[PDB]
Amino acid sequence: DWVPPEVFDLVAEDKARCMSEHGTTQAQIDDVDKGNLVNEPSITCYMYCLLEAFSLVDDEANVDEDIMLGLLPDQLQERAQSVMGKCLPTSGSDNCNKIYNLAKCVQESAPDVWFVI
Ligand SMILES: CC(=O)CCCCC/C=C\C(=O)O
Ligand SMILES: [Cl-]
Repeated sequence: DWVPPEVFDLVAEDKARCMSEHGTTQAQIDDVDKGNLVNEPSITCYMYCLLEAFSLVDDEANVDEDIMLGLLPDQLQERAQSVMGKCLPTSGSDNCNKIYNLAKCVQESAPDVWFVI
């Protein structure tokens, strides 16, 4: 669980662009999924890049919560909305680092569900 496999097809093109743009390796992504976050631009800008690709964030890494909730499964919307109370607004020294700070907040608040694609 829980991401439907269809989402991997849907993000494939943007994922390859984002990894190429930022020098991201799958190993870095697999490590964020296992809960290990580091402030490395190659992974933090990748997370911003992918989020942007789907209008989840804007040009200053403000999260669009309406879009985020509508995109999440109908079950998680409870948790989600609660974690956005704690973790939004995003904060940091640049768009990438604002997403690093977000990621570790959400990792921390919901390890059960936490995931990056
Ligand atoms: C890096 C990460 O997990 C966030 C990407 C979210 C993309 C979801 C896009 C479309 C959908 O879920 O239909
Ligand atoms: Cl700021």
